Amino acid sequence: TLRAAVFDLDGVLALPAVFGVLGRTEEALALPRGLLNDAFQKGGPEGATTRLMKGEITLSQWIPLMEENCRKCSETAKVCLPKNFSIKEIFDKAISARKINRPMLQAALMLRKKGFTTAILTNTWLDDRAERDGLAQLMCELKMHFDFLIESCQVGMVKPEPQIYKFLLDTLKASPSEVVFLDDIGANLKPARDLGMVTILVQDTDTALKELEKVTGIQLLNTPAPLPTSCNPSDMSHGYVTVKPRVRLHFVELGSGPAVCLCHGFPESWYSWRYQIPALAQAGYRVLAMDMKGYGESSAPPEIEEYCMEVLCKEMVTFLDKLGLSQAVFIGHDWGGMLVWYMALFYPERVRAVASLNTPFIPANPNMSPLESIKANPVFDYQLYFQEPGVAEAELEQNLSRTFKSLFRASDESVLSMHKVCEAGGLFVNSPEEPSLSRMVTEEEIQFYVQQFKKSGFRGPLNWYRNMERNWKWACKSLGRKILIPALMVTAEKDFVLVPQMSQHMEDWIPHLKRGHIEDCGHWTQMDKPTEVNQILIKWLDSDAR
Amino acid sequence: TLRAAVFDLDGVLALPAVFGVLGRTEEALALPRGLLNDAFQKGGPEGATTRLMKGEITLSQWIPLMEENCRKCSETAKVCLPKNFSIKEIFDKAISARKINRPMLQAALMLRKKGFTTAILTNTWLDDRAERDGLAQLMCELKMHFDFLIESCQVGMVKPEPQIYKFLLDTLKASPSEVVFLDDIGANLKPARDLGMVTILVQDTDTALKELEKVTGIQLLNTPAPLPTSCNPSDMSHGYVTVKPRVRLHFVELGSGPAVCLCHGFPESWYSWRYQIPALAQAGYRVLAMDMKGYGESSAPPEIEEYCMEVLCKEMVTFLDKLGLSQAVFIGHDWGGMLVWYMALFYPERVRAVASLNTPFIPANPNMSPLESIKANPVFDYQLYFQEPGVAEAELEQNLSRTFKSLFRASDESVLSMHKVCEAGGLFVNSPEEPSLSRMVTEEEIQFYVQQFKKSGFRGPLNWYRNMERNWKWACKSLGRKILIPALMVTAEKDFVLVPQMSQHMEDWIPHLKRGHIEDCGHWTQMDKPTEVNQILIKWLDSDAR
Ligand SMILES: NC1Cc2ccccc2C1
Ligand SMILES: NC1Cc2ccccc2C1
Repeated sequence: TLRAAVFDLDGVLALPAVFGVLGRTEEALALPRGLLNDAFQKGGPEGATTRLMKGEITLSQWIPLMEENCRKCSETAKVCLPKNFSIKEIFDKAISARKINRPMLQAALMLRKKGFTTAILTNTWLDDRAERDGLAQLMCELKMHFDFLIESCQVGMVKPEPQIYKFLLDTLKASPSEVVFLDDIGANLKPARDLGMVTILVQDTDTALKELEKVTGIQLLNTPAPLPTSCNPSDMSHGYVTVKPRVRLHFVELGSGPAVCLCHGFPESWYSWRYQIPALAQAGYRVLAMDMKGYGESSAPPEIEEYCMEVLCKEMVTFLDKLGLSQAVFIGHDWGGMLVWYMALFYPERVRAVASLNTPFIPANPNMSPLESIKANPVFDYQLYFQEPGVAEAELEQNLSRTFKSLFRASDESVLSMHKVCEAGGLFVNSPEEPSLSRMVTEEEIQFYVQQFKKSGFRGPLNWYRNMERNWKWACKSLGRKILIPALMVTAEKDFVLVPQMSQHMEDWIPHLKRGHIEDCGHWTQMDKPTEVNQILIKWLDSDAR
Repeated sequence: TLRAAVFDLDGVLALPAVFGVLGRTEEALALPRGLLNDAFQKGGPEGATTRLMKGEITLSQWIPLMEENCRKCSETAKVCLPKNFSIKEIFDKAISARKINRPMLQAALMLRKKGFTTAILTNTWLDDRAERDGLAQLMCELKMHFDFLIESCQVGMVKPEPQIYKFLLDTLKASPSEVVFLDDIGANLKPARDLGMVTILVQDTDTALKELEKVTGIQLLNTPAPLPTSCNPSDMSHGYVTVKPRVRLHFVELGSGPAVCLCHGFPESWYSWRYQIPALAQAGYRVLAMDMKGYGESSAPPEIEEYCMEVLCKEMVTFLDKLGLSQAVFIGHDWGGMLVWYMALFYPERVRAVASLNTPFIPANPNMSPLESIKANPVFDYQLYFQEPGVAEAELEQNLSRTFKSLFRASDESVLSMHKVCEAGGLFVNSPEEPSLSRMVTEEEIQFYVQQFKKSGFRGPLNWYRNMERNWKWACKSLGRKILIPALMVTAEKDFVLVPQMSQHMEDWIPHLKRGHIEDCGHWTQMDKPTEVNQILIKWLDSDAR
């Protein structure tokens, strides 16, 4: 009965195998078959390659030792190497060409999700090349998905030596019979087999996965498209910035590169961006996912005036000042989308680029009171119910689990009406006391929002809706301006409050506006269609932000 | 009696004035005197320039309006503009050429240090140019040094209008007589003078500073070289990463760009880097100043084994993994310097570059026990006193203020002997109960270290010295390796424990080693000679790390 899956890196989790390159170089350079291959394995266990794999020497120290072996292999071969020969250049591009074998990674991910203990067992080196970051990035990406990474150069043991297998079994705390081991090199499979471990010779991925699926009884081949990597809150870097004596802002941070500031809506969390954070960090960005003022670990003062847009924007500017950031890309959703257009309008120097999900940019009407403007739309009637302090708080704070389960639902799952909510006397009047769990969220994810909202409740979050008149007056100062920095508007087909049609006149204010559109997507864009959101944002960031 | 100083940006805090460029362009392009100057001020209070300065329009919207004014000014002038004319290009380079007037900033800094309320009052615009980051960086740098920044485009008022002066006085909470106002434009000084404010017409900096010094009675001209900008702990972004169930690491973060990880020694803090953090962030780096395991807000487990170098290095690798950093530059001092060479030796793929202050890289002696190696040097006798658990803790924890005041001293201020400390029965045996305050630290800075050390005491910090045998065995695995990634060794002339001579054979292990040397510098390099440390690190980072 299996409970652990072990994978090799070269030829299994990463393709093409760096090993394959030596045979490819020989035939491309019309050299005798296996010559470069011989130089690589010369001296066997006391040879330069074994010393490299054991961590006795670095890759840079090894390069001249392999080069010498190439000369010695030619003396015996009675053939000559051509002029511009560089072992460094061959390995540099071999390593650079090697990419993650995505279907093998997905299978490993699927096995772990079903309760397996996963590990990478690899014969590798200490890379001190000027170009080492490429592989550091690859190892960094792959390792986060496994319980253990066992590298020969760190443990001082190599495959096929039997001690590394006993080391692996001890690390796994599993009997050989409980372990499936996958490798592309027959010689390295043999010692695992002798212990009674299930082994898979990996030639082509599909056959290897077919063998893996047969032997584990779990579906890995032809499975539905997986969700992007999500965030485990306790594994994140948590940051805290005091923006003013009584206001502290909390954020989660991941990656290196240009600063990307994520701004959630109502009633959300930094966690609402869980599917974007790893994807954007992997795409070459430094993600700062905020807990907006009034939410989670951020300060939640009681006063309504603490939540007017001008104050919220000034605080986000102070946040950049204190982190030493001259700019950041601002990406918002719902209330965050509103703040984000206003950041672009009042602080264009601090905004590298601006993107919004669902929230359009609609310029304030100088001739219509914000309350009259709410009158113009039946969808925005819930905003009038939010005006009276205490009313909405009482209903939303009464049962937290019910609140989030009722709100966080895909377009076709809605148990709630946004109409005559004031007439009905609440947004949970027509709703069950025990809502069913939406296909968008696990029970664990709902419970995270519940624990977050237990600290400050809905007062601070509801206060964002309580400054309509102040926001309107402030916005009227920008009526002569245009947004001329890079901008993206992402519309969601099934958002029945923030409808795509509301964005139609945006090009009059943002002439160079870029667009994105998501079909079959409700209000909760980030969790509804994460794969699509990531694809649109990454593509726009690489073209307009970078 | 003065208590506030107000400065203009253009022509006062930033030079050359963007205004100066329009007269320079005219004579370089042989255009009629004042023509470009006329186009800039056209329509006066209802003109495009006033609308720009009030925040009614952005800089990008303004560019075509100024261009039109240049054509209208030519119709009347009866002269023609030449082919390749761009107002954008003229302003782009004018803004780009404009740099901080360092002596004016130092005077403002000196006035604030003496208790003055400082502010910047400027007529500026909303910059939405593709090149806006340049000015964002300049504003970001300047603003942190003042109590207030009042920008015309944010307040919707402009100089010379009287309302901005009443707005300034109200912001300052000061009577005009208590305020000195400096400006390069006579027309903008006049309304401040009418209120009874002390005014300075700024032509050349020296005369303006001469007038300022005379009127305030504080020395600003010919003053000794100021210390670099330090850190106010409550104004920093504080980060927390869980590296393992019982271990959390704390760090302070500032800036954007390549990751620079700062590793303090014994018995220090992230705060030991207070003079480097703002300087390195300003130089284009993302600074991560650590609280090493056992210190400040970082976890301090009691077990000795939790502090062996292998465990400490693995945790720093996990720290990078959790922040999503494939690499960082590692800069260490004392015990941090030791960890930093070991990070380079065991994880070269994760280390972009390595630098050490005072701490040399000395390879473990396979033939000598670490205790015998300590025997070989009288300077390292204090390490034997640190071996017995409880002894050093009791002496160091007895009086915290005495501990730091006695330890943190410049080369010629020492009140302590590092010899026969075990024979004497402590390192505070020959020391006063009330040590004098060293010229290196303020009373406030000592009190910061006192409050930090009150949380966990000296057990965790002393445990770094308690794994000599484990460290020696681990280090022996690297005896065949060389450090071939970019490296910097900075020696301190007056460090009587970590003497420069100890670094002499480092080139045998690190052939491409770069060096730095600081004269008249004790053990506490960072606070002893901050200006020099910053200069050496910035120069090396720009050449080898970037
Ligand atoms: N349209 C008004 C409503 C609102 C909310 C936030 C910021 C500006 C404005 C203007
Ligand atoms: N020289 C030994 C003392 C020490 C301290 C830390 C890491 C390695 C070693 C080797």
